[PDB]
Amino acid sequence: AQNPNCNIMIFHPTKEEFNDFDKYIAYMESQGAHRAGLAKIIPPKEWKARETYDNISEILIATPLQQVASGRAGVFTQYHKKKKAMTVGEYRHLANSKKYQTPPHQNFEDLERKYWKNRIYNSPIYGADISGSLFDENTKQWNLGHLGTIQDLLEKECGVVIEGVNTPYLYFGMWKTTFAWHTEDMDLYSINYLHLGEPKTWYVVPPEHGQRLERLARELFPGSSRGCGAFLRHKVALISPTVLKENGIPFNRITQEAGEFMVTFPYGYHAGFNHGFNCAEAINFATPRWIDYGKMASQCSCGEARVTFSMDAFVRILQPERYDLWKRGQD
Ligand SMILES: O=C(O)CNC(=O)C(=O)O
Ligand SMILES: [Mg+2]
Ligand code: NI
Ligand SMILES: [Zn+2]
Repeated sequence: AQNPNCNIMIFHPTKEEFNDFDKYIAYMESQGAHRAGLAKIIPPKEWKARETYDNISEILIATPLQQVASGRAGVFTQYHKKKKAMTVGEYRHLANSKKYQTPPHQNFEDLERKYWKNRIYNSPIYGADISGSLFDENTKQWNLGHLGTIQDLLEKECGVVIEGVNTPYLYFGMWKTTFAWHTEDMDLYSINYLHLGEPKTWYVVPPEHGQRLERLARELFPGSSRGCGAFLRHKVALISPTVLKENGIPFNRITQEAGEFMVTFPYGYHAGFNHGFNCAEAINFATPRWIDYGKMASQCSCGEARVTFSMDAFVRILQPERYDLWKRGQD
């Protein structure tokens, strides 16, 4: 078995290998990359997402989200308070202000220490989940707006034609902006490209050990656990690396820098934070190996998790028994 310790692997494809996306994901899995739950892909040196980022300040963040924490430093939840719209130029300026800017630090490890120590005492603002793309239409390789769709994958694998569409999302981050512990909708893959700015630190649990994280979470967030059998679908809970280590939960960490791709694999729980002002683009995708994960994916029926139009068909075809109760949660 390849990569039996479930280490995060880093790949350096050549320009020739960067042509066929599906084939390169399949190659990474042949080398056991999926066991970690997360892989890094450094693009060939000849590749570019677009010519420059000089012209992005007029993108609108219609609903910036202030991420307010409750709990203790290593075990907290966050809720998102809606703020007034602002442009990417206005957001960048806010991120760089004395109130919100990254503090002086030695290195990524020092900054990671400061994050886990101090996150709860601040409420950074996140421009998350903005439909759109920063890939130039002429970028032919690893263009996240031109991938094969999850609906066409399900159709190719299972023969059923379904409604729905699959498009990317932009995330504009600042120091301490945080993504809570989660897997993707229907335990899909995700791919994330860091277009510009400061780094993003990731934590990940190997898919084979996901249930260990869930059990810990039920112990640490006992009210939430009673409220919903899949409350991590709410995407609000954080647990620090120190707390994971104290409870024997297997995990790994890695920092993504501008120009790098990250791939999360089916049922790979992940969480993390941004180091300063940045812009990432991400999208869900599928492969034939996903289908079995989609059939077994947990679902939130309590009404909190509330997701996209396109998840309907996935639940309806892959999880017909669950569909009724889940749709009651959606309405
Ligand atoms: O970048 C973020 O805030 C969150 N991204 C992801 O969870 C992902 O790409 O799967
Ligand atoms: Mg603009
Ligand atoms: Ni994710
Ligand atoms: Zn729920």
